[PDB]
Amino acid sequence: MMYVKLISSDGHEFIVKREHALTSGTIKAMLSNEVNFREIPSHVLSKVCMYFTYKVRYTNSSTEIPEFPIAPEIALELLMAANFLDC
Amino acid sequence: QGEDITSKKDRGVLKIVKRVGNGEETPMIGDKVYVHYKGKLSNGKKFDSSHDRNEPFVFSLGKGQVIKAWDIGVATMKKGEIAHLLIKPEYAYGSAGSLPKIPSNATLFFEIELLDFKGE
Amino acid sequence: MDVFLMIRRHKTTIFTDAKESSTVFELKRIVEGILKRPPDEQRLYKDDQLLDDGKTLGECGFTSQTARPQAPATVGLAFRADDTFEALCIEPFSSPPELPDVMK
Amino acid sequence: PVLRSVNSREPSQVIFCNRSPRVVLPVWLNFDGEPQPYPTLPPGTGRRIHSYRGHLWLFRDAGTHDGLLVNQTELFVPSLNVDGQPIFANITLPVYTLKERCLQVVRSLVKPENYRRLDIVRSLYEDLEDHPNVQKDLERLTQERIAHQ
Repeated sequence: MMYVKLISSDGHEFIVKREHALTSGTIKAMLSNEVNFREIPSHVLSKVCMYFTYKVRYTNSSTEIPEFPIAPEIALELLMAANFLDC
Repeated sequence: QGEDITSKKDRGVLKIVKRVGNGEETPMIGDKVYVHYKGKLSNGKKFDSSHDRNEPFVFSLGKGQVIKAWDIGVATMKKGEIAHLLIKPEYAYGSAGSLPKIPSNATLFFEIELLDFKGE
Repeated sequence: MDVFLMIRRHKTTIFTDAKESSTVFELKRIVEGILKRPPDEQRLYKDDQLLDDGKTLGECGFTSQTARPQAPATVGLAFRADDTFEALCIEPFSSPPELPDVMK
Repeated sequence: PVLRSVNSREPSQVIFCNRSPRVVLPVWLNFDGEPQPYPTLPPGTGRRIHSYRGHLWLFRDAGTHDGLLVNQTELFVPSLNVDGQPIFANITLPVYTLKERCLQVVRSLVKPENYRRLDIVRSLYEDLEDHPNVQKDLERLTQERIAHQ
């Protein structure tokens, strides 16, 4: 793993395995080390990072997968971000 | 000492009544039939039983949803009747048989109790 | 028995995995390679509790059942400066908006 | 109708194993390829069921009709094995995309007459309303078989 940095609007820095971030098409294109999302806040961008962790882990799993949980208060903004991030 | 009830009269399905039923009616093609049944191989010890499953056995008569023997036999039963059937391979699993529990060319024996039959 | 972590200091948050059998030291090394500070300049925490370099994440109370990829467990980090270590300080995430009416 | 059960009359013992967190609806395509619902399976549940060679199934969320997998694929069709061993049907969630997952949750939280009252780009209203659909799936699968010469 080499790493990348994703800064939320509120200014939290998220450092994640580059391989994980490539889960996002939008980021994949944007890397043509650090990325700023001026319109995504940390309670959302934190949750996006978790999804990369989930996806990269549980692809290839062949027996059982757990649910990726989303809290009501974040669903709608998470939707917007997923759609922006293409993942 | 039992009755052949095949068309070809090849003794391929012999029948004996054990408990006489009530009413004159019998189940017709497409009726939804309710039974209890013990069932075992001829040359064999272990049986299969609906009593074990704790639920009656339900199927549509005459619609090829059970072995040819049952479509024939059950259709002769009055409500509450209990009968023994003895079945030749041709009128059940044939040469192929059905692993795991039915050998090739297996001769079957059943006890059946017609509980009820209703219209589609 | 993999465990999935957020290692958090100030406004910084590292996503990483490790084994329950791996040690706090091993984890500080991962930190060292990212934020370019040596292990002797770091202190790791589970809530408000300092973690000895030679205990395992296992022994520190982290379990896979409680540190899942979709809901990673948090490890608090603090750095030394000059002669003295800063206190543990994790800047909280934003607070979500009010649930829209049609979602209540 | 390309996707349908064959009337093999060859019994086949299957184990339905629900290793998803959802309540699962097993769906039997009949001899005309028309889907039939079967009793549902609680999460974690396993059951030996009676079926037949060449009988097509798929499995869904009993509530939302979200699609599930079985043996890491969309359709299950029992083949006879020699000596009569049972056939295992291992049912799991797919790794949904985040977007699809978010759509799943908003749908469970918002009544469908109220998608229009959400403050979102129009494309997402569409996406919300494009509910998972057996008939669309069956059509998609029909074309995959066909295109595999």
